[PDB]
Amino acid sequence: DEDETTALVCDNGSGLVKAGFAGDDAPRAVFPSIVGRPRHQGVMVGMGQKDSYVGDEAQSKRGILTLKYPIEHGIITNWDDMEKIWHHTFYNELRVAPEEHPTLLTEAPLNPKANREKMTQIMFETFNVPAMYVAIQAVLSLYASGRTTGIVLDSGDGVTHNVPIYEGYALPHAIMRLDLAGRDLTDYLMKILTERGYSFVTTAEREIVRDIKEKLCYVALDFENEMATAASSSSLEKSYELPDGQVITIGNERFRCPETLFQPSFIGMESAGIHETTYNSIMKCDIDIRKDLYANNVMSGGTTMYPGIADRMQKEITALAPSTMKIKIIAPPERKYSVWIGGSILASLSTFQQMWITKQEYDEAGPSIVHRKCF
Amino acid sequence: DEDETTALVCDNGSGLVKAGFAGDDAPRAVFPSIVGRPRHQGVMVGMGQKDSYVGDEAQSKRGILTLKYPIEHGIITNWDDMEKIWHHTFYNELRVAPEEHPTLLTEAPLNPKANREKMTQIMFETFNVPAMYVAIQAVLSLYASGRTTGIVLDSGDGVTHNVPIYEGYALPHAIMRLDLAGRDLTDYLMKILTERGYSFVTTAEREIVRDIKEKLCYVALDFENEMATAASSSSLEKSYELPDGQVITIGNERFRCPETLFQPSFIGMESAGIHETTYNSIMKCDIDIRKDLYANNVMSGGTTMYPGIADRMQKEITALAPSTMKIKIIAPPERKYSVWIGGSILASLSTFQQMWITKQEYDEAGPSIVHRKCF
Amino acid sequence: LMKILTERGYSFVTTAEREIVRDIKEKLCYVALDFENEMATAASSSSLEKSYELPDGQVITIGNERFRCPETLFQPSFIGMESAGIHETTYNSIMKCDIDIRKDLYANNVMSGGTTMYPGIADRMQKEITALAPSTMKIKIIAPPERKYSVWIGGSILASLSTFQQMWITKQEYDEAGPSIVHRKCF
Amino acid sequence: ARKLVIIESDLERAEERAELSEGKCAELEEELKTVTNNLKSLEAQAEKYSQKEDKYEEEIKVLSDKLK
Amino acid sequence: ARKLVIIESDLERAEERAELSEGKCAELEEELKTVTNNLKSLEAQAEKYSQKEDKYEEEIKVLSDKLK
Ligand SMILES: Nc1ncnc2c1ncn2[C@@H]1O[C@H](COP(=O)(O)OP(=O)(O)O)[C@@H](O)[C@H]1O
Ligand SMILES: Nc1ncnc2c1ncn2[C@@H]1O[C@H](COP(=O)(O)OP(=O)(O)O)[C@@H](O)[C@H]1O
Ligand SMILES: [Ca+2]
Ligand SMILES: [Ca+2]
Repeated sequence: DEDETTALVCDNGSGLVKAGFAGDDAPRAVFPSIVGRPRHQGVMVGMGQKDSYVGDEAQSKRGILTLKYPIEHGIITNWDDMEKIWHHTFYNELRVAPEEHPTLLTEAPLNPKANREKMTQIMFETFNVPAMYVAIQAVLSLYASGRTTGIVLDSGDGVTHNVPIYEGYALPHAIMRLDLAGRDLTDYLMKILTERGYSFVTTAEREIVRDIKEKLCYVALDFENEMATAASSSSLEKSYELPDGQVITIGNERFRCPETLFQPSFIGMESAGIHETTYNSIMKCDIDIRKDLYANNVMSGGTTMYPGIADRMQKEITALAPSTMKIKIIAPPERKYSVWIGGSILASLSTFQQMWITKQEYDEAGPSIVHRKCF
Repeated sequence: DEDETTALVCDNGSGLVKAGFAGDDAPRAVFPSIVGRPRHQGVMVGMGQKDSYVGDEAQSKRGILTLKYPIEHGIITNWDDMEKIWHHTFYNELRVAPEEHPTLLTEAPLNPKANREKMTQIMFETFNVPAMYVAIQAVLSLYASGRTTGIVLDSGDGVTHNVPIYEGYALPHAIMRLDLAGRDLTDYLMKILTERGYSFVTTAEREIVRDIKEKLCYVALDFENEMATAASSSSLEKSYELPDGQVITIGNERFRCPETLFQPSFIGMESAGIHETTYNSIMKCDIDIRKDLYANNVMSGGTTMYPGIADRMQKEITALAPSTMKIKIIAPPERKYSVWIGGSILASLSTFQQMWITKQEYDEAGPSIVHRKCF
Repeated sequence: LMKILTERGYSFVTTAEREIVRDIKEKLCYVALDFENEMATAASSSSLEKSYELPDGQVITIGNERFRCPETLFQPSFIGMESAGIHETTYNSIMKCDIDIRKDLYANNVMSGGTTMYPGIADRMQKEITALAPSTMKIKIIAPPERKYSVWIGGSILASLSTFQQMWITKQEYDEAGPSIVHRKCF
Repeated sequence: ARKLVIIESDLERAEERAELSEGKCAELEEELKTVTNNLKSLEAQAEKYSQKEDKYEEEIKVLSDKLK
Repeated sequence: ARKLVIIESDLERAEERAELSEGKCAELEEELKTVTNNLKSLEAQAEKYSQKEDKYEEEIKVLSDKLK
């Protein structure tokens, strides 16, 4: 546009595909990372079904679709279907050719080595990308919120990651990975829903569970005191008319499921709560470096949007943590797009040149170019 | 048995509970020092779960158990569970009453003062022990191997201890303690395993990591020369069929983790390597007392069983150590039970009478009897 | 059945006679080991059609009708349900438990119910399971030749136990804890 | 009635062939367990011997230099 | 007629476990021969490595004497 040339920003997860044009502050066309076929055989003739039904077109009509998700936190059940997800991204919504503008993707911390080389194969050899990089999830948001000294816990629907990044990344481990977010809460509901004459059976309607979840469901401050309150039918049940037509008086259902977050013992996992793992990462660093970590805590992700998420942390942490200085948690009121706001940062930096992979660089160091320069 | 009366030998650590009958050369019934409950709620009725699942019975079935270890190198997370570990030792395997035969336990060098009095409370006041002593880990093995003049470095899964004992114990410090052994290597694997589509998540299966580790994993002589060898898929990957059914081609995974031993910089610790700390202890003693220390080096413990453990020491030591006389390291091909073989020694000595604590001695000098006579 | 029966000049319309469909079903209908190999066998009119004189009087030569319907069991895609087969859901439940607790589960599998009485029900499981399951130890499925009354034989057990006292609800217990007595003590 | 007699003649044949195979299969598995035990044992020694000669040649190289 | 089905069904079970056992047993038997050959091969190499490092032991010794 008579400014520069070849530039773009992108970001994908287990919820939405955040992307936009060149030099933007916020996304432009986010869409669900879904994709399925036809369990209904799509009037076979009222088109040769194909196109699994990805994008707004897919999210619009769920019934015909057997929504089979490709990338469940880390593991990619299949790469063949990924081919026609990015074919919908750059060409339909972004309206730009990938054989021109760079690309800034996100990296699920500690992702299988074999996956990186596989992805690069899809871009460089097929979609011809002469410049691109895959930054590491959390570290991005750090520079956006305006923090240089804090501990980041960025996670939404993908995977939980405790990234203590306030003066260095890639160093002692002090990081954790937990497959317990988003889809885990989306699949657990139908189970407990059975006791209330409800059952979102198939995957298509399972996706709706998440929709209603993010508009009412809240977290209990103390399950004990709210157990006796159950008698008082006022703060619990609330009339929610299902778009089609079937009221669901969610009440105790709201604060029962989220309890699993702090208590992973409800789904057969010894994984400690997100406030225990926090200790595990802090106890590794030096002794004279905790007082500043407690001062500011970066809690990001769409998972940190439900009522009663930050106040609970300040109750459990103080217990098994030093009690002398003040403790404050920085949870950006809109901390979901924290990664994208940070993506816009690195997207406009020139120092970033010493990170991405140039067309020729791949052929000069084989497929291992990724893990030979990056880390 | 028409020989003597009241005698026994024992030894516990962060791996196995070594114990036997009276006047034995080798243990008789070793078992893992584990203990957990039921994350599965044990068919609550197909018995009132209780018995955490300790002993062979526990090690047999790991799934139902949430193996929560009590004594992590020095610190005892909880003493209440220790109650029913010794209740399984003397009564089930040893088949002898503790209210008769003495007991020879081991002492983790520099163990909290408050712990000694607490232990004695469990024996004398409850299990009624009229005679017992808690000897100091390393010094025991010295008299077994047949050495009077050497430096001992006894450690397995518990804690690393550099004990320069060749003519006197308890004197200048010249000793070190490092919480970096066994369980440290057992927990670090799952982290790096994530990059290879593997993840031993919970603690139950974490224990297996150690099992496979001690049958293949080896140490790299020189990481640099073995980095290029990686291309040659022959000395690296090896088919290991997981008992259940999931092959794991460990190759570069074998010599990557053990490197942490010599390089504690991979887990955020300024602790110098085991060959630097060796210098730290030698430089304290006199100048004319090193030539004999290098002649013989007592390297004991199950940690000194992996391939490439002794030869590496003779490479790093000679560098920052005097280069004139000959240097030889004595690493008993089976140097794990070195403590027990030495335990059998002190167990048959009568001079040992002027060490242990008699029933009455405790009441005549209060609970401080331990740190009033012993040291 | 009545649905697919329409193509063979038969139709058990109302519910009354619908109940009979189940009666004849449990005396001949079997499950196909492999639909592909049994598709060409259809030409050989010998292992398929079998004369079944309807008590009233109307012969029904069931043959391909026998192993077509049961296929829905392993393939719930024939009735508009994304529900995975009974051998997939098995994985879903096993993958949740610990890793070192599968080798013993495969050793013994309790398949009970009158549904596990039809010909070709246990052997098929040992074909599909081994595929997406660990292949090292031996796998055996325990399907009691009469596994329908398994619940009743077990009922006789708990019926003679005294420990069972700490489970049931006594007359007074209901009035002392209101109607919620059930979900207050039981689970 | 006749078919009831014929069907039994084929049953016993498969049972014996299965038992005969299981007998040898178990023996082969036991033998394999013994061989694989010595295989890794010899491999460990081979690796050790290789480590020895490497250190020897290195020391010998030094002895030659000092000799000259 | 029903008894026939019971026995006929057993024939299918017997035939199935027979061909499956023999199939794997034959595969195992063939594998043992390969493993046995590898054992003999590795053992031979280990013998050559053992006799070699021993030759260095007497070589490094005589050289140490000449150096002294
Ligand atoms: N205000 C909100 N309240 C509740 N959930 C929200 C809110 N905003 C976004 N979400 C949810 O957060 C998820 C996306 O979070 P994100 O951190 O981007 O996930 P991921 O990185 O795993 O793709 C979606 O399920 C979305 O519905
Ligand atoms: N031959 C061996 N090779 C590798 N590891 C071994 C060997 N023998 C024993 N071990 C391991 O050594 C550990 C026990 O060593 P030990 O020195 O007794 O420990 P601790 O004193 O901390 O209890 C266990 O983890 C055990 O599996
Ligand atoms: Ca993500
Ligand atoms: Ca110890």
